Amino acid sequence: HMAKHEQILVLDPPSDLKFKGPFTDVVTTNLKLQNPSDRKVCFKVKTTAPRRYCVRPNSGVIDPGSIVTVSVMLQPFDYDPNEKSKHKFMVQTIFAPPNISDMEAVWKEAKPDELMDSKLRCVFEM
Repeated sequence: HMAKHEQILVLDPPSDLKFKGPFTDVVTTNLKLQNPSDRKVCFKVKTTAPRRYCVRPNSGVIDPGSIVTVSVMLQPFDYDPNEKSKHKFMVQTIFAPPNISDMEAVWKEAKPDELMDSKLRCVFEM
């Protein structure tokens, strides 16, 4: 089907999440989400490799004009030249109906065409 809207949230960084080594300990990079609309927007952060990342907060609601900082923590790991990881992060969002009574209901009653997605590439720099 046809998506109802393009992504409303503004992301910083907009496309790539860079993690600088060494990776002997947890390496964290931030992702700021800003809501320029006059409506409340709910979000969920997802990844292609959950075991290698910890995200906080991984979901929430952003009020009109507000901004939230998401901490993305890459878990320590031993570099393997034989590994070819191309991890991606996704910020999935949805407008909260103005008359809805709780956040859980926003996602429970959501239709596919009401979702907005943004993808970020994870880059590991030595």
